[PDB]
Amino acid sequence: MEAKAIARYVRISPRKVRLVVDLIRGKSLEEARNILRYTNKRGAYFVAKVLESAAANAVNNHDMLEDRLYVKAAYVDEGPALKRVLPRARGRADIIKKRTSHITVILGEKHG
Amino acid sequence: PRAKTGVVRRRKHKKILKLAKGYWGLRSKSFRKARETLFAAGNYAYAHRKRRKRDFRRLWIVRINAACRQHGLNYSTFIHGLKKAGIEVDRKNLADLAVREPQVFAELVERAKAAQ
Amino acid sequence: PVYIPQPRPPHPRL
Amino acid sequence: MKTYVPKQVEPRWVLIDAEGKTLGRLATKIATLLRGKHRPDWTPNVAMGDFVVVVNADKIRVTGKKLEQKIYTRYSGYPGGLKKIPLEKMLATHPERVLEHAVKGMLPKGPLGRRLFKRLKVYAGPDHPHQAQRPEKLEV
Amino acid sequence: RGEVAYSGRKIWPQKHTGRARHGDIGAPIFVGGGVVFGPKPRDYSYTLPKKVRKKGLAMAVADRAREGKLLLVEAFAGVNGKTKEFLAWAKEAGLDGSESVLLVTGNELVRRAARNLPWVVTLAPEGLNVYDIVRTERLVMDLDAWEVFQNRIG
Amino acid sequence: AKHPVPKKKTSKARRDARRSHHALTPPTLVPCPECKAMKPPHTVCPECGYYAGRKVLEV
Amino acid sequence: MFAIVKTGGKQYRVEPGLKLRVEKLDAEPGATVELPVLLLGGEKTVVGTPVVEGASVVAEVLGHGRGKKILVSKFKAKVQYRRKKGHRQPYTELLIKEIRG
RNA sequence: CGUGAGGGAAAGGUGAAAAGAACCCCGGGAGGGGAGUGAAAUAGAGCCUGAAACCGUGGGCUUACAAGCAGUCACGGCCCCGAGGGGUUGUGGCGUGCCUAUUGAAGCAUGAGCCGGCGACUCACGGUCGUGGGCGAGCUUAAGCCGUUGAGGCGGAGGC
RNA sequence: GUGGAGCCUGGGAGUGAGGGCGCGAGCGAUAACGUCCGCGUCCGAGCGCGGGAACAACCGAGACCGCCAGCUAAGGCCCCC
RNA sequence: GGAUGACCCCAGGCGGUAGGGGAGCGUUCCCGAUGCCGAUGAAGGCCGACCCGCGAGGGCGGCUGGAGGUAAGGGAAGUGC
Ligand SMILES: [Mg+2]
Ligand SMILES: [Mg+2]
Ligand SMILES: [Mg+2]
Ligand SMILES: [Mg+2]
Ligand SMILES: [Mg+2]
Ligand SMILES: [Mg+2]
Ligand SMILES: [Mg+2]
Ligand SMILES: [Mg+2]
Ligand SMILES: [Mg+2]
Ligand SMILES: [Mg+2]
Ligand SMILES: [Mg+2]
Ligand SMILES: [Mg+2]
Ligand SMILES: [Mg+2]
Ligand SMILES: [Mg+2]
Ligand SMILES: [Mg+2]
Ligand SMILES: [Mg+2]
Ligand SMILES: [Mg+2]
Ligand SMILES: [Mg+2]
Ligand SMILES: [Mg+2]
Ligand SMILES: [Mg+2]
Ligand SMILES: [Mg+2]
Ligand SMILES: [Mg+2]
Ligand SMILES: [Mg+2]
Ligand SMILES: [Mg+2]
Ligand SMILES: [Mg+2]
Ligand SMILES: [Mg+2]
Ligand SMILES: [Mg+2]
Ligand SMILES: [Mg+2]
Ligand SMILES: [Mg+2]
Ligand SMILES: [Mg+2]
Ligand SMILES: [Mg+2]
Ligand SMILES: [Mg+2]
Ligand SMILES: [Mg+2]
Ligand SMILES: [Mg+2]
Ligand SMILES: [Mg+2]
Ligand SMILES: [Mg+2]
Ligand SMILES: [Mg+2]
Ligand SMILES: [Mg+2]
Ligand SMILES: [Mg+2]
Ligand SMILES: [Mg+2]
Ligand SMILES: [Mg+2]
Ligand SMILES: [Mg+2]
Ligand SMILES: [Mg+2]
Ligand SMILES: [Mg+2]
Ligand SMILES: [Mg+2]
Ligand SMILES: [Mg+2]
Ligand SMILES: [Mg+2]
Ligand SMILES: [Mg+2]
Ligand SMILES: [Mg+2]
Ligand SMILES: [Mg+2]
Ligand SMILES: [Mg+2]
Ligand SMILES: [Mg+2]
Ligand SMILES: [Mg+2]
Ligand SMILES: [Mg+2]
Ligand SMILES: [Mg+2]
Ligand SMILES: [Mg+2]
Ligand SMILES: [Mg+2]
Ligand SMILES: [Mg+2]
Ligand SMILES: [Mg+2]
Ligand SMILES: [Mg+2]
Ligand SMILES: [Mg+2]
Ligand SMILES: [Mg+2]
Ligand SMILES: [Mg+2]
Ligand SMILES: [Mg+2]
Ligand SMILES: [Mg+2]
Ligand SMILES: [Mg+2]
Ligand SMILES: [Mg+2]
Ligand SMILES: [Mg+2]
Ligand SMILES: [Mg+2]
Ligand SMILES: [Mg+2]
Ligand SMILES: [Mg+2]
Ligand SMILES: [Mg+2]
Ligand SMILES: [Mg+2]
Ligand SMILES: [Mg+2]
Ligand SMILES: [Mg+2]
Ligand SMILES: [Mg+2]
Ligand SMILES: [Mg+2]
Ligand SMILES: [Mg+2]
Ligand SMILES: [Mg+2]
Ligand SMILES: [Mg+2]
Ligand SMILES: [Mg+2]
Ligand SMILES: [Mg+2]
Ligand SMILES: [Mg+2]
Ligand SMILES: [Mg+2]
Ligand SMILES: [Mg+2]
Ligand SMILES: [Mg+2]
Ligand SMILES: [Mg+2]
Ligand SMILES: [Mg+2]
Ligand SMILES: [Mg+2]
Ligand SMILES: [Mg+2]
Ligand SMILES: [Mg+2]
Ligand SMILES: [Mg+2]
Ligand SMILES: [Mg+2]
Ligand SMILES: [Mg+2]
Ligand SMILES: [Mg+2]
Ligand SMILES: [Mg+2]
Ligand SMILES: [Mg+2]
Ligand SMILES: [Mg+2]
Ligand SMILES: [Mg+2]
Ligand SMILES: [Mg+2]
Ligand SMILES: [Mg+2]
Ligand SMILES: [Mg+2]
Ligand SMILES: [Mg+2]
Ligand SMILES: [Mg+2]
Ligand SMILES: [Mg+2]
Ligand SMILES: [Mg+2]
Ligand SMILES: [Mg+2]
Ligand SMILES: [Mg+2]
Ligand SMILES: [Mg+2]
Ligand SMILES: [Mg+2]
Ligand SMILES: [Mg+2]
Ligand SMILES: [Mg+2]
Ligand SMILES: [Mg+2]
Ligand SMILES: [Mg+2]
Ligand SMILES: [Mg+2]
Ligand SMILES: [Mg+2]
Ligand SMILES: [Mg+2]
Ligand SMILES: [Mg+2]
Ligand SMILES: [Mg+2]
Ligand SMILES: [Mg+2]
Ligand SMILES: [Mg+2]
Ligand SMILES: [Mg+2]
Ligand SMILES: [Mg+2]
Ligand SMILES: [Mg+2]
Ligand SMILES: [Mg+2]
Ligand SMILES: [Mg+2]
Ligand SMILES: [Mg+2]
Ligand SMILES: [Mg+2]
Ligand SMILES: [Mg+2]
Ligand SMILES: [Mg+2]
Ligand SMILES: [Mg+2]
Ligand SMILES: [Mg+2]
Ligand SMILES: [Mg+2]
Ligand SMILES: [Mg+2]
Ligand SMILES: [Mg+2]
Ligand SMILES: [Mg+2]
Ligand SMILES: [Mg+2]
Ligand SMILES: [Mg+2]
Ligand SMILES: [Mg+2]
Ligand SMILES: [Mg+2]
Ligand SMILES: [Mg+2]
Ligand SMILES: [Mg+2]
Ligand SMILES: [Mg+2]
Ligand SMILES: [Mg+2]
Ligand SMILES: [Mg+2]
Ligand SMILES: [Mg+2]
Ligand SMILES: [Mg+2]
Ligand SMILES: [Mg+2]
Ligand SMILES: [Mg+2]
Ligand SMILES: [Mg+2]
Ligand SMILES: [Mg+2]
Ligand SMILES: [Mg+2]
Ligand SMILES: [Mg+2]
Ligand SMILES: [Mg+2]
Ligand SMILES: [Mg+2]
Ligand SMILES: [Mg+2]
Ligand SMILES: [Mg+2]
Ligand SMILES: [Mg+2]
Ligand SMILES: [Mg+2]
Ligand SMILES: [Mg+2]
Ligand SMILES: [Mg+2]
Ligand SMILES: [Mg+2]
Ligand SMILES: [Mg+2]
Ligand SMILES: [Zn+2]
Repeated sequence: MEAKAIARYVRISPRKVRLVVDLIRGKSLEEARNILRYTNKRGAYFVAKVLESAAANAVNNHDMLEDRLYVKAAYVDEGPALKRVLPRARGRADIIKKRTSHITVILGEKHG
Repeated sequence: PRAKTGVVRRRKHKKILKLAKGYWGLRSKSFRKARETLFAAGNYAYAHRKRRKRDFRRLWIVRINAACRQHGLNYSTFIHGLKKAGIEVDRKNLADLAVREPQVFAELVERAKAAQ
Repeated sequence: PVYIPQPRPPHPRL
Repeated sequence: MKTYVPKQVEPRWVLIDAEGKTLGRLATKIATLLRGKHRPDWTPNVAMGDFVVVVNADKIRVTGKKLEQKIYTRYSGYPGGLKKIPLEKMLATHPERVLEHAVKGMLPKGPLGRRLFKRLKVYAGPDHPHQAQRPEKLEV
Repeated sequence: RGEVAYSGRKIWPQKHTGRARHGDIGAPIFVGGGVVFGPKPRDYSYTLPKKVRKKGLAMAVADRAREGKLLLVEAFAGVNGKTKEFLAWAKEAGLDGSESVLLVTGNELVRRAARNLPWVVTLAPEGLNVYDIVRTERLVMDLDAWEVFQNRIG
Repeated sequence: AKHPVPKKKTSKARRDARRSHHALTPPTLVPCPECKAMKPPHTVCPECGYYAGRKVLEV
Repeated sequence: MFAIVKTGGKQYRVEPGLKLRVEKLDAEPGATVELPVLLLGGEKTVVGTPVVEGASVVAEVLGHGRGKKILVSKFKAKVQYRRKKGHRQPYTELLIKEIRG
C-alpha cells in the first residue's frame, strides 16, 4: 500500500529542488523529517510539506502506520515556465525563465 | 483543393528513427542525425558483407597453417600438395577438420606430401 | 526584436 | 556449419634461452607464440597464446654496428625532451628492455595486443622465478 | 503576395543584422503570407465536339439495349402524380425497385410521381445525357420520348 | 577581449558528468542528551534549549 | 560417421540427423536427393579426388524458404545518390538421412 | 510599436448533460489525498485527441589502462522471450558527418542548436511537337438564344 | 565486323570555370601542384573495390542482389599483416 | 516456346553527376455513394521480433482514441522538405 502527494506549480526551479529531494529518497519518514529540517535550502520548505501531506494521506486515508512509513519514491517534474523580460545594455531584452516544479512524494510501509 | 502535410512527414520521420534505435545521443533521437548515420551504416553493411568472406577465409588459412606445421610443412606446400592430389575440400572444412578431426587432417597432410 | 545594434567595424585589412 | 570457436583453455607456459640469439629473429617467434598462431584453434579476439619466459636476455645478439649505432628514443612531452639511448647503453642498464621493446613493436596495438605483452616475461641472466608454473623448454 | 493584407515595408535592413534577408511579410516564405500557385477562379468547361456527344448519346442507349435493359412504354396507366400510383405501375412493369431506373418522359405528372424514389432518376427527353444513362442500371422511355431520342441522333 | 563563445553545444553526457560533484551532503545530526531530539552537533538544542547540560535559552 | 558434401557451390559437413539449409534445390518437398561426397570420416577415412566414387549422402527436402530480409543500402555523398533494396535469399531445408559410401 | 502619416499580432474545442467534485484529511495559501458525479476524470476546468524536441523516476545490460564521423561485420558474456528471436556490448576487423559549391572537401570553404508545423516549376491565353479519340474535302462553331436547376440543345457569324 | 553500332526526320536537354598524368611543341629559367595548343588516358560523374603507409586522377580493375565456396590482377609472402 | 503479359526456357545487358526517358507509391478533393465499413469502436496516436512489396509503401495484430471513414474503376490538384 502506497500514499502520495503532489505539489504542483511550485514556483522554484526543478534543478534546485531535486537536490533536496535526492536527500530523502529511500529514507524513513523520521530520518527524512530530520534531514529536511536542517537542510539549508529553500526547496527544503516545499519538500517538507509534500512529505508531511503524503504522510497524512497515508495515516488518514490508506490505513498505513506512521511508525512504518518511508519514502518509496520521490521526484521533481518541471511545469510550465514563467517567462519574464530582463533588460540589458544597448537596448536588448533577454527572457528570464522562472521555472516551476511539480513535486511528488510516495510513501510505503516497511514492515519491520 | 488543398493537401496539407498532415501525417505524411511524421510517419516518414518515425521510420528512420525506429531504424536508428541503439544509436548514440542525437543519432537515435534527431531524425536528421539518424538518417545521416544510417547512410553510413548502410554502406558499411554492403562493404562488410563482402569483407566477411575475406575475414573468414583469412582465419581458416591461419588455422590450416598452424595444423600443417605440426606435421612439418607450411600452408603453401600443403595447398599445392592438395592440388596435385586432386583434393578439393575447401578451406572452411580443412579448418574444421584441422581442429575437430586431427586424424583426418593428418591423412590429408599425408596425401599432400605424397602427391609431390 | 526591433532594433539592431550596429556591428563593430572590421579590422582594416588594407 | 559455423567455424569452430574454442572454449577457454588453460594457457601453456614455455621457456626460451635467448643466449646468443639474433634479437629480431627471436622477437618474431615470440610474437607468434604470444599470438597463439601456432595453435590450429587460433582466434583473433581472445588471448589464447602462450606464456613465454625468456632468460639470458643480456646475452642477446645483434649484427653490424647496432651496439653503437642503434638508438632508442623517448619523448618526455617537454621542450627538448627527446632522450636518446644506444643499444650499448640500454643493455648495460636495463638489458631486458632490448628484447621487450623488439617484441612489443611486433604485437598488435590495441587492448588485446597490450594484454599479450603482459604474458611475456623477460629476464636478464639464466634464472626465472616462475617454477610454480613449470614452463616447457622450447628450442626456437 | 500582392493581395495579402500586410504592408510593403522591409522589416529590417538588408545587411548587418545577423538575420536573413527579407522584404515585406507578405512573401510566401512567411507564415500568414501569400500563396504561390494556389487556385484562382477557373472555368473548367470545354466545347466537346457535337458529333461526339451525339454519338455518345446513341452508344449509351445502344449499350442498355444490347443487354436488354431498355424498356419503351406507351403510357403510364394509373400514374396521376402520386408515388403510390407510380409504384403500382412499376410493379406491373417489372420495375420492382431492385434496379436504378432512368425515367424519360415529357409527362410532368409521371416525373412527379417517380421523383422521390431512391432508385429512380427523373428526366425529360430534352435532357437525355449519357452520364444519367450510364449512372443507372436500366432505361425506360415513353414512345414520345423515344421519338425525341431518335430525332437528336439523326 | 574578443568575446569567447561556446563552440559546440554540450551533450547530455557531458553536462550531467560535470554535475558528478553536485549532490548535497546530508546535515550532520546527533541526539540531544536531555530531550533526545536530533540536532546539529555543537549548537544549543533548538527543541529544549539545553547545551552543556544546562537550560541555556528558553524555546 | 560424417561426410563433406558439395551443394550450391559450397561445402558442408553432415551427419545423420542434421537439419541444414542450402541453396535452393529444384526438388519437390518430401522428396529425397543424393549429394556428392568429397570426404568421409569417423570410423574410417575416404578421400575423394575430388569425389568419392561410390559414396552419396541422402537428404529429405523438408521445404523451401525465403531468408529473413537484408536491406541493401547505397549512398554516394554530394551527388544525391541513394538506393534501397530489400533482399531475401531463397533457400532449401534438408534433413540428412544416411551416408551411403 | 510609432511624434506623426503609418504599422500591427496572438488567442477556437470539458462532457450527452455541470452532474463544474458537498463533506473529511495535510496545507497560510497554492496544490494534493479520500469521498462523490460521469460510459469515460492522465474528460477536473492549466480540461477532446495529445506526436516530437526537451526534463525526470524506476528497471535490464554496460563502463574508471582507454584513441572516437560513434557505425558496421564477427565471435563471446549477461538479461528477456519461447536448432530460433529481442536487448546490451567486451575483444578483433574495417571505416574521412550531411548539404551546398567546386578542377578538387572530412575537410581548417557555405549553411544548419534540436524538434514540430509553413515553405519553391503554376495558371490563362497563344504556339509547336507528340498522343487518345470524333469526323474527313472537309472539320469546327464564338457571342448569344432556349431549356435544365449539377440535362442538354440551338446558334455557321467567323476560323483552319 | 549485328554493335546501347550506323543513317534520316522530329520532341526534350544539359554543357559552353575543367583538372591530373603520358607523349609532341610554344611561353617560362632544358623553374612551378606554372601557362597555352596537340594526340591519348583517367578523375570529373568510378572520393565505389585491391595495391601504393596514409592520398580524385600512378598500378590493378568497370561494384544488379545474396553466399562462413573456388582461381587470379597489381602488389605481396620475418612480426604488426 | 504458348500464341500478340497467360507463365516457362536459353542467352546477354544492368558504376554513375548535369540531363533525357519509363513505371509506380502516398496526400487533399470529386464521381462510384439514398451505397458499403463503423460504439462488438471511425479518423488520428503508440507499439510489433508477424505477412505482402525491389522500393516508395500496404496489410494484420495489441494498446490508445472516441465519430467518423470510405473500395474496385476513374477524375482533379494549394500533392511528399
Ligand atoms: Mg546544508
Ligand atoms: Mg500525521
Ligand atoms: Mg545590465
Ligand atoms: Mg535605452
Ligand atoms: Mg534565448
Ligand atoms: Mg532563459
Ligand atoms: Mg535559454
Ligand atoms: Mg519551468
Ligand atoms: Mg507541404
Ligand atoms: Mg547501442
Ligand atoms: Mg550502437
Ligand atoms: Mg539517445
Ligand atoms: Mg531511436
Ligand atoms: Mg535514443
Ligand atoms: Mg529523445
Ligand atoms: Mg546506405
Ligand atoms: Mg555485399
Ligand atoms: Mg573475394
Ligand atoms: Mg597460423
Ligand atoms: Mg592453387
Ligand atoms: Mg583448395
Ligand atoms: Mg574439439
Ligand atoms: Mg551583432
Ligand atoms: Mg632464433
Ligand atoms: Mg589469441
Ligand atoms: Mg654491434
Ligand atoms: Mg506580397
Ligand atoms: Mg503589398
Ligand atoms: Mg496590403
Ligand atoms: Mg498595408
Ligand atoms: Mg509597397
Ligand atoms: Mg516600398
Ligand atoms: Mg511600405
Ligand atoms: Mg549581409
Ligand atoms: Mg545580407
Ligand atoms: Mg533582426
Ligand atoms: Mg548567427
Ligand atoms: Mg535571420
Ligand atoms: Mg540568424
Ligand atoms: Mg531568419
Ligand atoms: Mg532584410
Ligand atoms: Mg522573405
Ligand atoms: Mg519579404
Ligand atoms: Mg493568410
Ligand atoms: Mg493571422
Ligand atoms: Mg508565384
Ligand atoms: Mg494558380
Ligand atoms: Mg486546359
Ligand atoms: Mg429526388
Ligand atoms: Mg430520386
Ligand atoms: Mg440512384
Ligand atoms: Mg583581453
Ligand atoms: Mg582584444
Ligand atoms: Mg577592454
Ligand atoms: Mg580572460
Ligand atoms: Mg565577453
Ligand atoms: Mg561541455
Ligand atoms: Mg540536452
Ligand atoms: Mg540523462
Ligand atoms: Mg546521452
Ligand atoms: Mg563537461
Ligand atoms: Mg559545476
Ligand atoms: Mg552528484
Ligand atoms: Mg548525545
Ligand atoms: Mg544460405
Ligand atoms: Mg546495405
Ligand atoms: Mg561518392
Ligand atoms: Mg557529404
Ligand atoms: Mg565520403
Ligand atoms: Mg564532386
Ligand atoms: Mg547530395
Ligand atoms: Mg547523397
Ligand atoms: Mg530496390
Ligand atoms: Mg511611443
Ligand atoms: Mg502612443
Ligand atoms: Mg494596416
Ligand atoms: Mg464541447
Ligand atoms: Mg458544450
Ligand atoms: Mg455521449
Ligand atoms: Mg487546516
Ligand atoms: Mg483544494
Ligand atoms: Mg496531499
Ligand atoms: Mg481534490
Ligand atoms: Mg461502454
Ligand atoms: Mg487517455
Ligand atoms: Mg479523454
Ligand atoms: Mg468530443
Ligand atoms: Mg489532454
Ligand atoms: Mg498534457
Ligand atoms: Mg534511468
Ligand atoms: Mg600502460
Ligand atoms: Mg578495464
Ligand atoms: Mg576513428
Ligand atoms: Mg572472427
Ligand atoms: Mg542472442
Ligand atoms: Mg551479439
Ligand atoms: Mg569494436
Ligand atoms: Mg541529406
Ligand atoms: Mg546527402
Ligand atoms: Mg561558392
Ligand atoms: Mg571556390
Ligand atoms: Mg573533421
Ligand atoms: Mg571542423
Ligand atoms: Mg564546415
Ligand atoms: Mg561562397
Ligand atoms: Mg548551404
Ligand atoms: Mg539562431
Ligand atoms: Mg536537440
Ligand atoms: Mg521541419
Ligand atoms: Mg512547367
Ligand atoms: Mg500543348
Ligand atoms: Mg492535339
Ligand atoms: Mg467529331
Ligand atoms: Mg477515320
Ligand atoms: Mg458542326
Ligand atoms: Mg550507348
Ligand atoms: Mg547511343
Ligand atoms: Mg522534357
Ligand atoms: Mg521527351
Ligand atoms: Mg554550362
Ligand atoms: Mg563562356
Ligand atoms: Mg571556356
Ligand atoms: Mg584547356
Ligand atoms: Mg582553357
Ligand atoms: Mg593547372
Ligand atoms: Mg603533367
Ligand atoms: Mg617513357
Ligand atoms: Mg608550337
Ligand atoms: Mg599527386
Ligand atoms: Mg609541368
Ligand atoms: Mg611544361
Ligand atoms: Mg586531358
Ligand atoms: Mg562539376
Ligand atoms: Mg579508377
Ligand atoms: Mg579511385
Ligand atoms: Mg570512365
Ligand atoms: Mg577517390
Ligand atoms: Mg579524400
Ligand atoms: Mg585507391
Ligand atoms: Mg590506399
Ligand atoms: Mg589515392
Ligand atoms: Mg558493371
Ligand atoms: Mg590460389
Ligand atoms: Mg605477379
Ligand atoms: Mg602472416
Ligand atoms: Mg540476367
Ligand atoms: Mg544506372
Ligand atoms: Mg496517385
Ligand atoms: Mg479539407
Ligand atoms: Mg452523394
Ligand atoms: Mg454494420
Ligand atoms: Mg458502447
Ligand atoms: Mg478498443
Ligand atoms: Mg485517412
Ligand atoms: Mg481526412
Ligand atoms: Mg504498417
Ligand atoms: Mg487505431
Ligand atoms: Mg457525423
Ligand atoms: Mg473516396
Ligand atoms: Mg478510388
Ligand atoms: Mg467517372
Ligand atoms: Mg481544382
Ligand atoms: Mg505549394
Ligand atoms: Zn534538547
